[PDB]
Amino acid sequence: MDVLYSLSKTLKDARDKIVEGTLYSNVSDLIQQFNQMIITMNGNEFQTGGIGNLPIRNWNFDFGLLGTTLLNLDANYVETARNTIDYFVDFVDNVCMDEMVRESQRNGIAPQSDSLRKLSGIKFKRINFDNSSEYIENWNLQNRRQRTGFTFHKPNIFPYSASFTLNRSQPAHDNLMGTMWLNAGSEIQVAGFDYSCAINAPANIQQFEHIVQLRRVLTTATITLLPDAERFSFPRVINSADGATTWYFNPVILRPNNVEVEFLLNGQIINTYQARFGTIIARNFDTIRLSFQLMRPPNMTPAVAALFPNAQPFEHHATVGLTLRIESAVCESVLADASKTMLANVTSVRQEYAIPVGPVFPPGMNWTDLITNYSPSREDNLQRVFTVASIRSMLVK
Amino acid sequence: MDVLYSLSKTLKDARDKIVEGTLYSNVSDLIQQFNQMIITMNGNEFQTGGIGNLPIRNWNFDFGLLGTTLLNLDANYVETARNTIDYFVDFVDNVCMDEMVRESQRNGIAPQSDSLRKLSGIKFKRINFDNSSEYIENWNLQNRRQRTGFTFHKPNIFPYSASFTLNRSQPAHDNLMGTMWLNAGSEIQVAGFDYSCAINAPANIQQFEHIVQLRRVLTTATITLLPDAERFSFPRVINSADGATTWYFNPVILRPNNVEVEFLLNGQIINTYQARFGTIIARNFDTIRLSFQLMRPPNMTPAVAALFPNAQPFEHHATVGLTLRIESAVCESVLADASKTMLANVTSVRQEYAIPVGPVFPPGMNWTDLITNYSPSREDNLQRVFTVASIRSMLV
Amino acid sequence: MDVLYSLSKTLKDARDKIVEGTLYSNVSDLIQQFNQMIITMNGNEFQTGGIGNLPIRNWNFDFGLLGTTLLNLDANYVETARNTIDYFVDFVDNVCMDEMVRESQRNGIAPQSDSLRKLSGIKFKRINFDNSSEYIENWNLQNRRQRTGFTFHKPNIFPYSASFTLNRSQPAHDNLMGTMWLNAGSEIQVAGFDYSCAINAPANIQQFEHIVQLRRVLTTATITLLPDAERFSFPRVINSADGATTWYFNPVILRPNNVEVEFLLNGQIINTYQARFGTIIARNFDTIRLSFQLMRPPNMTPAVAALFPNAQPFEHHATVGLTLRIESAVCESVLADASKTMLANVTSVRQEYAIPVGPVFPPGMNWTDLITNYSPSREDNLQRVFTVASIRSMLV
Amino acid sequence: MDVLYSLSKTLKDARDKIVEGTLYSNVSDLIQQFNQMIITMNGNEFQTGGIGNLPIRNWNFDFGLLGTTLLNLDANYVETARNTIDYFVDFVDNVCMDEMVRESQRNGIAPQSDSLRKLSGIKFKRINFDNSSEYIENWNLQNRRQRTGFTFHKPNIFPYSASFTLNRSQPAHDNLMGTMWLNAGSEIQVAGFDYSCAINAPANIQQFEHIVQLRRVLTTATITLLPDAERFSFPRVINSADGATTWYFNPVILRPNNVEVEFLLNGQIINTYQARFGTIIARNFDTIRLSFQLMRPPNMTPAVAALFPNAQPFEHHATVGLTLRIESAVCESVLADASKTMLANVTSVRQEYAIPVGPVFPPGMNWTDLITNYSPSREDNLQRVFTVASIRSMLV
Amino acid sequence: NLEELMRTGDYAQITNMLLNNQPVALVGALPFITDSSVISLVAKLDATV
Ligand SMILES: [Cl-]
Ligand SMILES: [Zn+2]
Ligand SMILES: [Zn+2]
Ligand SMILES: [Zn+2]
Ligand SMILES: [Zn+2]
Ligand SMILES: [Zn+2]
Repeated sequence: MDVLYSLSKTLKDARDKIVEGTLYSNVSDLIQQFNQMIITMNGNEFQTGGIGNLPIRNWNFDFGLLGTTLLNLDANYVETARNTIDYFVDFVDNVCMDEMVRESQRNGIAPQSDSLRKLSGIKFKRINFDNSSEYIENWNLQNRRQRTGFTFHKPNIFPYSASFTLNRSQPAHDNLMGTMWLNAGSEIQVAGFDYSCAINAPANIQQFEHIVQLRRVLTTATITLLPDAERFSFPRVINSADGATTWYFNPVILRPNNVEVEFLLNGQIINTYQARFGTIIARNFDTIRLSFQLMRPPNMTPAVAALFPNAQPFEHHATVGLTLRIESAVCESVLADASKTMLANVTSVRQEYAIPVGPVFPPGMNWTDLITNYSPSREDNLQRVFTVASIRSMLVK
Repeated sequence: MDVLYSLSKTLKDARDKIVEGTLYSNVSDLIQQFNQMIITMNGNEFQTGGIGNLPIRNWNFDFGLLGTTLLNLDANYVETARNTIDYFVDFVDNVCMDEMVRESQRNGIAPQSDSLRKLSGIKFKRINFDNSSEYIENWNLQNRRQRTGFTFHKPNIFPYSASFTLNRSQPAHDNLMGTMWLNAGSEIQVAGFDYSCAINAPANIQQFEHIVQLRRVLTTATITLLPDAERFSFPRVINSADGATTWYFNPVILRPNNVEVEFLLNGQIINTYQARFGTIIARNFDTIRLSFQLMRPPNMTPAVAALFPNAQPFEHHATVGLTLRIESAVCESVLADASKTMLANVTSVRQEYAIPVGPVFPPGMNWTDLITNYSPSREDNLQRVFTVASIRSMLV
Repeated sequence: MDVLYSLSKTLKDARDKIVEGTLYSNVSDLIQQFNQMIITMNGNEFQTGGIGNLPIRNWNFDFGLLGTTLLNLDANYVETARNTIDYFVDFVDNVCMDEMVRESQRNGIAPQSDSLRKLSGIKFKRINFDNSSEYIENWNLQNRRQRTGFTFHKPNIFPYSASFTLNRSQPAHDNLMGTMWLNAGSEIQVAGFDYSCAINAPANIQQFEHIVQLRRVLTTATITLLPDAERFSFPRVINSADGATTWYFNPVILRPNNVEVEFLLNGQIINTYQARFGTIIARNFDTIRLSFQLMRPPNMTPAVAALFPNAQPFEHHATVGLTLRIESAVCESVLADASKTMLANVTSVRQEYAIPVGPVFPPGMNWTDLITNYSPSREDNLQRVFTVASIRSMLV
Repeated sequence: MDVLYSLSKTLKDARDKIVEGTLYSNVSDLIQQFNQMIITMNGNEFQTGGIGNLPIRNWNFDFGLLGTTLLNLDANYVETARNTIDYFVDFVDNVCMDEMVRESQRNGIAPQSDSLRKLSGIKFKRINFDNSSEYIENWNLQNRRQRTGFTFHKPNIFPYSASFTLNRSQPAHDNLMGTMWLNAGSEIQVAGFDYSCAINAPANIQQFEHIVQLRRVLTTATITLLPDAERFSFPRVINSADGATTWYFNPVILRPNNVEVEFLLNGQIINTYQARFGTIIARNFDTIRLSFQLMRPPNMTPAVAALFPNAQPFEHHATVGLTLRIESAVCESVLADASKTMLANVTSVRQEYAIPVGPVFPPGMNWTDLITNYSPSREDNLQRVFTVASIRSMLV
Repeated sequence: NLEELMRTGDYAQITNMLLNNQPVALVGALPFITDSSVISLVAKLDATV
């Protein structure tokens, strides 16, 4: 991995820095690195790609070294360098694609393609140099089992889940008390609905609770908490838990009462926020407990009083929402997020070449399936393919 | 462009690295590059401005080189370097602004300002060095005719469009079947509505379709698909297509049925997802086809059965919505997005100096007009001004 | 600060570049910088901590220089270097944590921790080298009174505020005219509601206006405008201004009319957008003025004509929305935003060691209170801790 | 950990090999290793801690080297060696005890006692030699990010749990349909009971499903599947779910029908066994799903036909049971089992010295509570203490 | 380590430490002078070498 990353890093530096007219003193170290790469790779045969529709490509390296006598780079120098760079970039692209379309149950963190296995040998370790990208840096830290950190803008930490719980219900579905939530990506929208508006509740308070268990621990998380849930604030016709019939939801939104956000780690309270809306910080947690009350307003203007009668039929159902958005967080495992392209690149390569379903990943790289059952073997394979995808993105993209 | 970028990169490196106390070993290569830039620029006269309210400015370069014998940099060395750095940064900022406000139809990729055209001369290539930024890298790839790639967080690919199509309509607008949508930026909300809840539909199913054409091909796109459209789920009074009258919309939301999203390239199905929500990956596409269905619930509770009668009047209109949000994508062309600032920089410079509307861009640099009619000439001019804006953002 | 940043950047370069098998020429300048750091730090005693639960830690430097090789580094070299690197990284993290938990009403930009105060001595200036990050660059520019710039994706510039104003009301709250808004983070959602649907208003137009006073000037801002406010388009029961009673809201949403966004700076109009939706650019402003109108539709279908009677009771209240989203902007001051972790890092460090509330920042580093009363002293302290948090993020 | 293990292994080898009359060539490598250990330990002071009732102990090393020049070891040689060995064994046992009674939440795999942290210094790395035991080999492989596994005879993977689910019930508890189960250690006994014997069930079949979610993945697991559950095959008086009343269970055992045992990983079926009893192999799974059916016997002799009437009262309740015994398996993580003493050793040391409850383990190191909430921090601490317990077991 | 210092030829750390009076231990086989004069100790000649 470090060798593949170093190859790609050298090639990217060469593309960016070996430019017409530049002082040789701008590239001397890069020229030495490029020549060391050429020397190490010369005389080695590689084969990439025998899975799915990925073609078998054979790679031979017999290149001359870049010169070192110039004081400024001229056009011919840059063109010969570009020829060598193009061949190497094609090779590195193919090696990355070959590694990305493979998985292993046993040592998913280890190389799977034969070319990367060969690049793991001692002779190639000379190529290794500056490992400064976040993914390769995390890779090297994880090899030594040092504390890793991946920064995610809008981490895709919640598998898609749009469901409801009914605490009070009956076959007519006209006096319903419960909760409905969409947990999707980096967002939790939840809403507690009482059809009676807590008319016969103990002191006119209806307590709602929602527990979200993250499959990985998040640290240093900026989170927006907004009082309302726009997703559960309009009329809906909803299937029953068995799917036999359909019930009606005609919500009227009241501000949630005694809102309490709890961020917990291993079932222990880490952060507690009471009546706090806007930006909050959850420093280290794996579970979110949102508790919030529907408080029947003691005083009502005539329209409000007409909304909520003393008894059934209840036409306007008292609903209190909450919206929770993880803006940015840190996780010790790789994750899909809104800003990066690692998952999209891995999925795109796997789909472009019709990679058959393997024993590790879901039937097509569905993120919901992966994150729902984010097992250690899956984590190892995903970190490997994501590091390879970033290495590829340094050059192909 | 590469020379302007190299000037800016040299100036930024000089600002960051020529600092009090630093080992000369830290800056030796940078000092050589900086002195080479001084040597190349010396004796050269430039004129910027002269368009809109951008003032005409004359630039003369007759500078001394920086010393090379120090072991560590002292205050005197930093001040000496900083005077020249300030003049050069002013020059580069003015060249970038003078280029950002100009456009051409036939050859919009090529430089437009006189100063940048002069800087494209062979003698100035000595300044050229590390071209590592994404925009300059794509500029060099495009000049070499290699495949280009821009990463966009929430690409602003969809021009603003809030429209509706009625497939069943009457002058009284009370038994309405159709769909309404908002395409904006990286968001597409669509909602098919049946006022009769598909009671008279063949199998009690009403099929809704929505085709959106992207003006550029997107690749490696991470998209989030959600099964409701909050934008079309509340009551509203909507103008009529001619604007003569207004109709009423009173949504009640049912889950969409047989949801099928197709990502197409040149009319060919590249990606397809059925009944899949959350994160999906569209690897390469230019069209998005959303097909969904309103399925009349076969079994209803008394309240639900009361909502949907056998015949008119229809007061509760059955609605099924889809939401499609492109969070990240890659495009071979430059696009405005949510994280970058090139468009805002170009528009800001065009506005502060009152640049008359040119023959390439729409007035005010309005993005909706630009992306609706994103012609190759517009793409060339936009890549040029965006690269210039990034180079400027390195210093200003 | 520059010295602490230089130590951290040297350590990051050492971790990334001193790798087994690498050419010594890849690391030569880095090795020289690192050995200079070792020479400067050796023999100096440092103390960190002693605030809240942050433990007291004593740091001593008695390290040897990193050696040289002919061609390539080997495993022995890397392990020997990594021991020293690990100790230095521990020290730098502890210094950063000690600085992040301290504040001062007077001289909040100056160092507050003892170790950083010592590091500001002349002897340590030798360590200083490439100051290339955005935060350290802005720190150096602000020390010199030069124009700073921080680029924020979705800046958290608006303190959370969910409020309403009633321009026409009465104790029964049944014929209400007014506006309700949420300003949160980088989003404004405003909605003007008329219960009478402007039946009696002159020209059948009801004018709504909303003003947001940004606490810092934003520049080069990309802003999305959307006609509707999805947050104020569903029925809700809202407290009275004094909390005595609750009133009812039953929105029916109409297209906002004569939409006019004004971006103003120091009370002067800078940018104006009339009936423009989608992406717009605000080049430089500190105030947003959103003026919109509920225009009673002159023609109504019978379903529409029913909802808006000539007189009370009004059951369907005509609401016009507006949504403004700052996607990316530039500010001369530091702010929280959706893409960074500086605020979250500082808050995490302060909560993890139970730092008592000081005289500068609000308890818990709550962003709403901080941005509501963003004083220059608060700005200085917050820029200091944000720069230290970035320096720490280089390593932790 | 590797150094502590090397010390213990050296001492164990010295005890086993330094015996009267033995050829020096039998022990020469061991004597070299022993002298290396003495040289590395000489001149160092150690303190084993005072946590709980474990006394503070101070350790000093000023030992001479063992001879190397005899053809055969004699009685004098053995006595001289034994004197040093006894002290080293006492020191290693105390270090192991000090490490076994400590835990950390942030970094539970790293050493906790001062002595083991001192022994992790580079100056002691010379002691390190053959790491051949399963626990130390797993430790090294895991530090290398290598796939390694612990082999367990009768792994204690199931937290103790004796519970029932009633799918059909009534306050009088006389027509009950449900499941009874004991998950204990490596054993699962499940039983579906129907009081009506599926008289009024579709097709006269009652389906039972029992899912056990293992807290860690097991591999190459040898399992015995027997078609009855003797734990739920005799009359019982059982509390109700709230304990308000007690109900009566009067089993008559029928052959379970359509027995399907699935071993699943990540929700996917890895192994499936239909109507198979005896030895089966679950190659890799985190969940066990047992489906079985009570099938009403279509033909019944009069003695059988009496036991199952057409309606209530039901005196003989038809029960079908399965039994699943994990004989052997492999786990990535550490676990208690019927063969190894690591858990018992750790618990015994914690009990003998009145070690208070820490923030990691449950009080008393109770295995049910520990395996129920097997968090990563618990896993790290528990592998650390188990490796230390094995190292102690080599000598104590 | 005196052998390492002899081999490398790099006297930067030792020179900086001696100039700044940084306490140090030079390790290696060294010849030494046996001085029996109290006056030599009072003259602090052991620090002059
Ligand atoms: Cl975003
Ligand atoms: Zn139901
Ligand atoms: Zn119409
Ligand atoms: Zn009021
Ligand atoms: Zn974003
Ligand atoms: Zn019971």
